[PDB]
Amino acid sequence: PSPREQLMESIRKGKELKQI
Amino acid sequence: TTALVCDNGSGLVKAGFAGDDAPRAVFPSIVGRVGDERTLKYPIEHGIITNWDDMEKIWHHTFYNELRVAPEEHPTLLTEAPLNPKANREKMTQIMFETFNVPAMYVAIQAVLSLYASGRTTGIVLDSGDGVTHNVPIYEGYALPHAIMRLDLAGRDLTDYLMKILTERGYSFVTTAEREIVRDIKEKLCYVALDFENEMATAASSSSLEKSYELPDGQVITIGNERFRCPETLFQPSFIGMESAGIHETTYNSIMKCDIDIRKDLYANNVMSGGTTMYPGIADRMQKEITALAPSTMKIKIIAPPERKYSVWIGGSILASLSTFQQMWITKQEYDEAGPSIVHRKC
Ligand SMILES: Nc1ncnc2c1ncn2[C@@H]1O[C@H](COP(=O)(O)OP(=O)(O)OP(=O)(O)O)[C@@H](O)[C@H]1O
Ligand SMILES: C/C1=C/C(=O)O[C@@H]2C[C@@H](CC[C@H](C)/C=C\CC1)O[C@@](O)([C@@H]1CSC(=O)N1)C2
Ligand SMILES: [Ca+2]
Repeated sequence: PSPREQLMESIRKGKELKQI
Repeated sequence: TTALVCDNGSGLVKAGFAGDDAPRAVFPSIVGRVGDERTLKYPIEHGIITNWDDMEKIWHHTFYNELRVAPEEHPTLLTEAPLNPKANREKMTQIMFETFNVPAMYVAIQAVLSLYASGRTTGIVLDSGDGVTHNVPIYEGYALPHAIMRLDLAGRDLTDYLMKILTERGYSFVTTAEREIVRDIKEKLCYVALDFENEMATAASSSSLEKSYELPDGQVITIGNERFRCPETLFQPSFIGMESAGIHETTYNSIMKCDIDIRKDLYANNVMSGGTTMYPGIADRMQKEITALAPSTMKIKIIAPPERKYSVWIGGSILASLSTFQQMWITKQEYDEAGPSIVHRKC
């Protein structure tokens, strides 16, 4: 996987964001 | 160490810190003095920056007054409209590195970021804000430029049309302050009818659809069919004398400009974003219209999540805080060697 392909995978995985 | 994310809207700047769930600063994209604080002037017209000096005042206000940061201390992700001219991308890049001395920057397309906020990398977005609406098909994070549709009909036009149809009842809304009153009426009370003709009949047959609103002078106005007629404009742009097809047709036209191989994936991943997609009923109306236009066996899914007023900003907050993104920033070193056109290589 290219760095771009790893980035797309990470976006599909998603993440928790900090509450403000 | 913390990246900044700034989504510069035609109406509102949304700004804050990558990794946060919501922008810390939401303020009007205007100068008489700046933002919350000469006329008003809006330096972004229909999503494209048109007044660079006033845009710089808005960026300075964002960093110093709103976020309380020094931009030379933070990578800065900015957003741009679909089909933003190459010269505008270079002018933003130059300002950021030469005026604000950012250590690193990136520019992402608004609609792509809202797709990312939904956990997707392929799909088609309807992004509708204050000055502009677009249909934007995206394949693996690339916005497909030959298939992007722009419509200069968005929230501000809807407020102006609600003002007009109330004025034509005898309630005169014309001034800047009156426009803000009507924008509040629109946000509070409007909705998209599932069947416009049917709803027109219910309006006339019953007072069941009526709502009342108290104006500043203590006049109380009642609106009925104006609740759905105002946003119906998005589907019937002829209401404000525009010849464009409405947003369900332009979604279709956008899909049809893309290869048939990706079309299943576009129909099954139609994400709505921006303040003008907030109307109750708009997702269901879109699902109905696009079902009428699509092939008979086609799976249609409209994703319109409740946070969609800020999903562009949220997608930026995700993107700029991903570990896999950290090599993608344009660094100040790269800008010093390549100049402003580095933005085309990297974004
Ligand atoms: N609940 C609501 N219902 C209808 N419209 C709304 C609602 N909330 C906000 N809006 C409208 O959304 C617009 C603000 O949306 P947004 O911040 O997405 O636009 P923007 O990003 O500044 O504009 P653009 O992307 O067009 O340059 C305004 O017209 C506002 O009245
Ligand atoms: C609360 C709020 C919402 C908004 O969307 O604000 C943005 C920014 C704004 C700027 C003018 C104003 C008087 C300032 C602040 C209002 C900001 O103009 C808008 O209200 C306009 C004019 S009426 C409308 O729908 N869009 C959109
Ligand atoms: Ca926007």
